[PDB]
Amino acid sequence: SMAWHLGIRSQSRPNDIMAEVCRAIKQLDYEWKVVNPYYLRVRRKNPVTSTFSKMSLQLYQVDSRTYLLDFRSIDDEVAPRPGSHTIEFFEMCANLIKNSCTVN
Amino acid sequence: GQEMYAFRSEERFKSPPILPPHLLQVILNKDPNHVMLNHLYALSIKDSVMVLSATHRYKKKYVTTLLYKPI
Amino acid sequence: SNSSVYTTFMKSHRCYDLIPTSSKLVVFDTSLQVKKAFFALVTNGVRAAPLWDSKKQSFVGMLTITDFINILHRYYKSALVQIYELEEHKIETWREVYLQDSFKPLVCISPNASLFDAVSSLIRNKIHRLPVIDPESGNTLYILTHKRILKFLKLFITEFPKPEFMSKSLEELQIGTYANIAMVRTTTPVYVALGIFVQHRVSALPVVDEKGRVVDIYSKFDVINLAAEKTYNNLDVSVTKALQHRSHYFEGVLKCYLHETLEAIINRLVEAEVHRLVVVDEHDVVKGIVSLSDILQALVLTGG
Ligand SMILES: Nc1ncnc2c1ncn2[C@@H]1O[C@H](COP(=O)(O)OP(=O)(O)O)[C@@H](O)[C@H]1O
Ligand SMILES: Nc1ncnc2c1ncn2[C@@H]1O[C@H](COP(=O)(O)O)[C@@H](O)[C@H]1O
Repeated sequence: SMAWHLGIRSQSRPNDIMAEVCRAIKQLDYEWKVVNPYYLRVRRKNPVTSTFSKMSLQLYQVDSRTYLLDFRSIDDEVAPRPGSHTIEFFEMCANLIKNSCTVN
Repeated sequence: GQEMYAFRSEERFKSPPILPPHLLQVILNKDPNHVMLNHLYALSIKDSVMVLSATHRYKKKYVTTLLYKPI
Repeated sequence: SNSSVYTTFMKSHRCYDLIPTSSKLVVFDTSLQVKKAFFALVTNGVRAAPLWDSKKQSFVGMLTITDFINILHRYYKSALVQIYELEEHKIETWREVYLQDSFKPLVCISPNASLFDAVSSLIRNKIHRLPVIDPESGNTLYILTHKRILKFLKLFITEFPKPEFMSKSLEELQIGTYANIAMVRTTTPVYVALGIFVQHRVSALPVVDEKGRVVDIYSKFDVINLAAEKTYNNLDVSVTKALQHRSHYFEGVLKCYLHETLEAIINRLVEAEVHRLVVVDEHDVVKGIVSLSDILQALVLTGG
């Protein structure tokens, strides 16, 4: 595991990016709020555990041609019970990428 | 009563902000940095496997979790 | 000797206390290919990985080198009879092939539980990895091990409110195994070694010569090295030849005598950073093994 990349990168139209993530968010039944045209706070109910999870998406420019989608988990406030805040964040991000977005 | 007028900033959000709050785009880790916490990192996709990763705090301890997940 | 200083220390410290400031943790979704999963353990420099079940949304188990060992034995035998299932298996489907009626729920511990609870749990469940899971988050923070725990003990207990039992020998305290020692010879094939691993559930095998004297050690970890090859075929080779493909570590070399005091042995284990000592005689003939679990079981039951 050598090279770690922050978020994902795209050369799509920024507006096309934001509009599409919003479309994936609503299809997945998440709630969300638009803070900026490039910054979203999303919140999901766990269909299994009934717990809530929050994250932030922020769009950045790297090239004059290229943009980067950033994902940030937002913090809340013997056998294991169901649920993990960390894994569920990854799954959120994963669901969102799959549903808004295609590989080049 | 006269018609009123509207001055719209418009190009306040012309383009996404430029990157670095010194947030690192790429981290190389071949066999700390303070606030890339809670942010998503990923390896290049290989043979239909995703590897997601982040660093979180519990009290004063930090764990970097890596998930290996098929697509 | 003592209602131990050890006992008291273990009861008054939380599992959180042993966690390094910074650590990495590898997690596998149970729908991952086993072949990919084990390759990943190696890649990351890690010996164990928690397993996440997506449908249930919870941790369900652990994938260790012992599993990699069970899987490889089954693969080698199955192949000889033309059954090529396992390598395209998913962790799930193999956990479905093994567990069946035999229940193995994941055992974990809170960062707020005692170290004594942690040592009891490892011993009772006959296990080498103990995930520390935050009951508030559901997050796995760290994987606890004997080697870790012994180091912490040696480090943070003063030397000299010293129990009498620290001056007594392995013989008088009866610590270690002195019968039915699973062993291999210089020329033993790796696939025979595996067979021994699967049957005796032991983590390393002493390598002996014709008079039964110890010349090396062959280990289960030496097995996940069979995950560097992108072929799997190399299995018929002698244990010697396989330890040439070695990179580093070293054990095997770590001998002790029946009459060394517990203090000397603890010091040697912690300093050398090794998982067991090969108990030996005047002439290097193996007589037993003394491993980290032996020692932790000893310290938790107040010497003995
Ligand atoms: N905390 C745990 N809960 C449930 N099962 C476990 C746990 N840790 C290990 N196991 C399982 O028990 C078996 C023994 O492995 P173990 O001896 O603990 O580790 P290793 O094989 O690395 O020495 C393995 O099949 C492993 O998957
Ligand atoms: N090669 C071996 N043969 C017989 N017993 C062993 C061997 N290695 C370890 N043991 C014993 O098995 C138990 C667990 O071993 P370990 O895998 O070293 O934690 C301990 O009581 C050891 O003394």
